[PDB]
Amino acid sequence: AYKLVLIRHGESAWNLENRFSGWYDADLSPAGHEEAKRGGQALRDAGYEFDICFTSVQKRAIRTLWTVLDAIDQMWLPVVRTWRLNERHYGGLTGLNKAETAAKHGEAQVKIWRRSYDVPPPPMEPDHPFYSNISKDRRYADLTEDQLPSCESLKDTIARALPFWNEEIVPQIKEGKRVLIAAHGNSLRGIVKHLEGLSEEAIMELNLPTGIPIVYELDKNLKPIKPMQFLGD
Amino acid sequence: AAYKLVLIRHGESAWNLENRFSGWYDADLSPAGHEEAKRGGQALRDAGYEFDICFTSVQKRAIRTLWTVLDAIDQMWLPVVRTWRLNERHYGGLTGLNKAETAAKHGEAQVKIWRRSYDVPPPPMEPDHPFYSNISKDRRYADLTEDQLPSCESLKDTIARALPFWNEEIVPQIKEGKRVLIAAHGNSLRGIVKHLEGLSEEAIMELNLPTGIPIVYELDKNLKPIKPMQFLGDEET
Ligand SMILES: O=C(O)c1c(O)cc(-c2ccc(Cl)cc2)cc1NS(=O)(=O)c1ccc(-c2ccccc2)cc1
Ligand SMILES: [Cl-]
Repeated sequence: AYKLVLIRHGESAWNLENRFSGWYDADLSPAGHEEAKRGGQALRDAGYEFDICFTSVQKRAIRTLWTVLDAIDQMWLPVVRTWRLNERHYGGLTGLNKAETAAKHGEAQVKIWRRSYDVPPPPMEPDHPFYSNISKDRRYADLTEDQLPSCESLKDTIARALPFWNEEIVPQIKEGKRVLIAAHGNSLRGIVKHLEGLSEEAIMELNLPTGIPIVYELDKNLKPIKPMQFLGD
Repeated sequence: AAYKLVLIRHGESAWNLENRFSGWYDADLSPAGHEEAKRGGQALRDAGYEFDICFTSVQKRAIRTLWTVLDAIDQMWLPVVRTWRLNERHYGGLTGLNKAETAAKHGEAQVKIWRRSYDVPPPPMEPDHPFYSNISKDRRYADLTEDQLPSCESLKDTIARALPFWNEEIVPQIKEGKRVLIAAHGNSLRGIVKHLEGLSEEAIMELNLPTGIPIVYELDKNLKPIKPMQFLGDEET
């Protein structure tokens, strides 16, 4: 019986989590930091212990993981950062609010995007204020032309998340290490989907809470032995 | 030059405030030590430094210094490797005692010997020591061979267990082109500085590295310093 914990970062700055933050490396707001502190406290109260930590390369996630580790006094744990856990890449929508998206592209198209699993938003073009910021960012310089996305469908995000899960995270769990994952809504979606074998429509319907420990209890083949349980009051 | 290496030594801890012996006790920074790290990182920033990998102990005063630096420079994404081999020197049974308690229990002679010596360890930390479970039983050294877990350390011991990590794990990455940043402790950094500079036991013991100040090394292809360490920061500091 293995124990796996997910945490999803809370609010980022400038209201960006309602502006398709995506691959833009927004920091937490003071609120989102607070949220992460609460998740840490929860974990501390419950006496949890971990042996390895996995996170994305985006600082809203990393800073949540740091807050948690501090709260529970395991700042000495090994930490592995992978872009494969990055937030979904929203391409040209990244930065816009709901109204600006509708203005730019129309409510029919937005609805189609909001409802599709396989259909990407329009790519981030050079005239986008985040194009160089993200695509020429030092931290992705090792990614081949095909790996570095200009935009992703939920299918795409999950596709590039799972290979890291399988190849890195699964081995450690099998070796009995107690994993903690701090990441973002859509990458955690992909993990959960492969876990609970959910349908496309089902996963699009799932919306994981922020800054809250999500506890999974697993059997010897990594299937959950019961539904996901949360942590707090 | 070919390569660039940067070290940083963490600053004031909670127990420095109490002037207790920390060693492998996992004390946090004081507010002032944290602020120090913020200044170290603001310096690194102003200079424009970039890194590819970072190294540090498994003691939170190093780790938090590292974190603070990475925040100030906007490289929180970097890979980070933690190792006990970078830990502060283990002070054995002196752990938790302050200057007064050390002197009262051991006398001027003994403490002077321990201070001015390179390979005389302090007393072992025995199982009845108030911090023995706290440290020796801490689950973070579980993968340690019985011969690796010190009860106490000379400065020699400390360097002896530090240098294996340097040689085997940091050197490769430097020669790979990876700009390294090391966040650790006075004595482990002493070991690294000693190797880099070929210093005598005398000179190394006389050397006292500043806290929270980036220490830069410019290195040729053989990891030989090409000039004396530099301190980063505004003119005064
Ligand atoms: O320079 C000094 O360190 C010193 C000294 O040489 C002599 C006296 C002294 C005067 C009067 C009386 Cl009655 C008793 C002792 C006090 C001193 N300072 S100390 O803070 O206590 C201290 C002593 C030893 C270590 C030490 C331990 C283990 C490994 C390495 C270093 C660290 C701090
Ligand atoms: Cl880290």
